[PDB]
Amino acid sequence: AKEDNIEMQGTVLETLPNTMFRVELENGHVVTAHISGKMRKNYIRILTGDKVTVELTPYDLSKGRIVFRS
Amino acid sequence: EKSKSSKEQKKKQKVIQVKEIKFRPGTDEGDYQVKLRSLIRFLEEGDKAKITLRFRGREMAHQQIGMEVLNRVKDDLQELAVVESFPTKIEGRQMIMVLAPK
RNA sequence: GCGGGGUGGAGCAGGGUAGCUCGUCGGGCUCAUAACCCGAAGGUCGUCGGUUCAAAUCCGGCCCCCGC
RNA sequence: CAGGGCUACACACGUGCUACAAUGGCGCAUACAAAGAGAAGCGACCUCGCGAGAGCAAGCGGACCUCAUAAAGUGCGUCGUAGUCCGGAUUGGAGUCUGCAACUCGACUCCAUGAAGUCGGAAUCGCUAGUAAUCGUGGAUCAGAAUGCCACGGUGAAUACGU
RNA sequence: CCGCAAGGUUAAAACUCAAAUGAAUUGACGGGGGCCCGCACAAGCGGUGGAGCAUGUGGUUUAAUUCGAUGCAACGCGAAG
RNA sequence: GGCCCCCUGGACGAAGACUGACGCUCAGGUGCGAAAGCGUGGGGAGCAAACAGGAUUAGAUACCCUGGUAGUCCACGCCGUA
RNA sequence: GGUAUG
Ligand SMILES: NC(=O)OC[C@@H](O)C[C@H](NC(=O)[C@H]1NCCC[C@H]1O)C(=O)N[C@@H](Cc1c[nH]cn1)C(=O)N[C@H](C(=O)O)[C@H](O)c1c[nH]c(Cl)n1
Ligand SMILES: [K+]
Ligand SMILES: [K+]
Ligand SMILES: [K+]
Ligand SMILES: [K+]
Ligand SMILES: [Mg+2]
Ligand SMILES: [Mg+2]
Ligand SMILES: [Mg+2]
Ligand SMILES: [Mg+2]
Ligand SMILES: [Mg+2]
Ligand SMILES: [Mg+2]
Repeated sequence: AKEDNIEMQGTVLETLPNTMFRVELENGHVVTAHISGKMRKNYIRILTGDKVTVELTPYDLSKGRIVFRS
Repeated sequence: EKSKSSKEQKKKQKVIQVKEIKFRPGTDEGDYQVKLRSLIRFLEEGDKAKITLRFRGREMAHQQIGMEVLNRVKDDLQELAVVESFPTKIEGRQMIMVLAPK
């Protein structure tokens, strides 16, 4: 019933305070992503250079949620 | 004998020690500049510098981030320094460039 | 042009009689990491000989190489 | 379902076993245990084989029969400090047995081979007495396959001022 | 306003937070103090760490090297084959 | 915070005698006010910010060591805070 | 006896 997200791969270009990250996506746009709750709870660390899946919203293409780290 | 004194005057020859600034893969501009300053001093005051980068846990998987830091130091300390050693492999978790007074 | 020196990867000690520092790898210690601790591998020592009982050593050549 | 893998091997570590010898190895002779298992099982004597074993075949559901000579010991002989008459890894050849089947991947025997190892850096483990140490013995799993595990005796110490 | 100066004195607000704070209670912790115990140390005796081999694990390899156990309290552990 | 002298403020007790509410508090005001600090001039043994050298360390702009300037002392003025 | 850091 909720509106759908846009999943997209990207590389973490820098880490920011409190589990915030710059992530350059496939399309080349740099979004300020934040960690998912599930990844926070399960303690999956994210680092500069890590390849991440990012859920984006059409409401804002400068922001995302990192849902997976590969 | 006060002979000794001869050494005291001999000992007014000199001595170089190597001083070790440890960088980490993601140190920030502020602290880079602090540590960069430390090295300028070290070097200008006639000393060597074992610059070490020290990957920690998974960071060892993006060694190329590290190498860029070292390469930035080399490129800043350019007119003050020559680069005795650079590293290529990441023995242990370290990368231990040694710079010397130009 | 004139010199210095070429010594484990690193650089530096060392008339015969090759270490030391840091790499390099592994181990120990710790709940863990750095620190700390132990072990091993790395040279034949610029090269070429002469010459010395001795060749890093002595003496020269040469390769030099940068300083200049 | 068959075949393969769990047995891989530049390498790092845990727990073991066997050593480096003479307080020993080898030869010959000769003392002293405890505890346990057994029916498609334990299998004697006897015959054969260098031996692993094979054949024949009693007995025993066991304080009866069988596994089943304890070994270290003691005595005498030899070796004489050597990489050895130490060590027994590895490899070749030849076998035995279990199992439809031992190529990958068994155990054991025979002949040959005879590696590293000469008491182990930093560091680190166990133990206060029938203990540690050392010496054999048995059992469970199990067709076969222990240096592991679980039990059993033999010989049998040292040291503890102290916190 | 005061001061040569250093500064002092008088003294807000936007904003942001849902706390900040006091005393005491129970723990835990201290390179605080005091009293004890255990082969904890010390005293010993024998080992491990070196060697070869057995065995488990990591790693690496592989078509697969089945899964599980991971400081003490995984690693001759589940697996007594 | 040695001892001595000179000058000087307060407190307290004993008995009285005396004055007769003359009291209490106090915005503003005025003065005093550790140490550091400031100005001017002296002084300077010891100590010691800064600083210099020696160590330590991953680093050591520290703690530690050897030195050491302002200052600490005096006069006068300022500062007016703990 | 004193080193830091999660
Ligand atoms: N430097 C760095 O980055 O790290 C090193 C530092 O951690 C060493 C450590 N230092 C200390 O405690 C300081 N305590 C204060 C006096 C000075 C110093 O001593 C220390 O271990 N000290 C030792 C002496 C020492 C210095 N370097 C190597 N060893 C020491 O004995 N410290 C004493 C203690 O820990 O009780 C004590 O502080 C002391 C006595 N005398 C001195 Cl100096 N220090
Ligand atoms: K003001
Ligand atoms: K407010
Ligand atoms: K009044
Ligand atoms: K002074
Ligand atoms: Mg009053
Ligand atoms: Mg003053
Ligand atoms: Mg003055
Ligand atoms: Mg002083
Ligand atoms: Mg001082
Ligand atoms: Mg105040």
